[PDB]
Amino acid sequence: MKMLKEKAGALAGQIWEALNGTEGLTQKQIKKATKLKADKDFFLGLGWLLREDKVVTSEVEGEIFVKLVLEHHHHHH
Amino acid sequence: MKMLKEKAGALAGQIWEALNGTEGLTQKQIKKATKLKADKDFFLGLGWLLREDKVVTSEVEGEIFVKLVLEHHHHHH
Repeated sequence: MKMLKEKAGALAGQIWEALNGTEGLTQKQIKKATKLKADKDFFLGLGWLLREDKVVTSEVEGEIFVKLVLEHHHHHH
Repeated sequence: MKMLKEKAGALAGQIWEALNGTEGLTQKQIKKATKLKADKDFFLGLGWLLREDKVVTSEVEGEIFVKLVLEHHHHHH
């Protein structure tokens, strides 16, 4: 009994570590720094960063822009 | 105010409703029942179901299958 949750938790680690040491990256720069072959793995890992409130997500020019929670943001997009 | 986390939480209601009263549905069966145009949005809703463990995940023939965590009617594979 091996869940897709355990997978999503391993994805969460490497995505968090890509956003660790920087002030913020978009979907292309995150998958670049994580070595993610597909965006499919980005969505599961990112959702796990949202559950623990480690990151904040918003749209910039059609890209999913994500970064670690340092300060509050009203960027409604 | 309106973040990409906020729409992930919003979709989690209708993704759950597609699984409500069923033995579980696939990604396409839920996407049809919820009226989602892009599958990219489904992963953010499903990810919110995984964060609170209110569902169980599986894979049927290379496609995403998910069910509510309530009980186990395990017939066939």
